[PDB]
Amino acid sequence: IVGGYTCGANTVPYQVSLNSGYHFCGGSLINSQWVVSAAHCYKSGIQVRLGEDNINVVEGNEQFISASKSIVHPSYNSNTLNNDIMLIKLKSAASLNSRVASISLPTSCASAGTQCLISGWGNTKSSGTSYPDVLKCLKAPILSDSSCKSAYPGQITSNMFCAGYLEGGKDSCQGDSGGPVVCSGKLQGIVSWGSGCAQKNKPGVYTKVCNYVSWIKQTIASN
Ligand SMILES: [Ca+2]
Ligand SMILES: [Mg+2]
Ligand SMILES: [Zn+2]
Repeated sequence: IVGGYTCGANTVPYQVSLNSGYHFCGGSLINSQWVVSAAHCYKSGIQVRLGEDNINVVEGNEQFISASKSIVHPSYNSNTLNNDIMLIKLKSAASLNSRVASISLPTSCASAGTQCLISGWGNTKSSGTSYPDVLKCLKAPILSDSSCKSAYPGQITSNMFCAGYLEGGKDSCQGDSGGPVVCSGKLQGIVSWGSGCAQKNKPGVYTKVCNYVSWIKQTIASN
């Protein structure tokens, strides 16, 4: 996350870190047994770490649970990143508490202008590489589709939306992929892609979760 702040230990209780020997992506806990992340974060051998603040220090509030199965969306296109969403089931149910809570799925889609909270342990430099060990947060608004599409001509689909600042300066970055974009108490997006980080007129692009609620609900109930 570039131009963001340190969230605070366990202030984004639904935030998860996907680990395969090291942190490689973020995710969101939707209930005691399931996590939603981005399909381009699919790996074999995932351990989910909940209650994390510093990913390099076990401070007492963590739960490290291995995944039993992963389901990438049926229509995921790794070339265009369309339908970039995946569900991960936990081998054991997590214990929800103050530090580990699930986030609600949306009932409707959010409007341009809505302020959201984006979080993750990704790179914090646009021009440079600095990986933080504690969770970073960023408040950013949803941009109108017209400004999202002008920035990425022929690349945005109905399953994506942009959020951020066209002036640049603030944005999600690599290492944040799969993480949450929460607006008005609902999970509205998943960190998917962007052009470099925090560049002017290059906002980040997010998977539009309101379009997959039925798929999520049906898939988790049958697995
Ligand atoms: Ca820790
Ligand atoms: Mg981006
Ligand atoms: Zn990525």
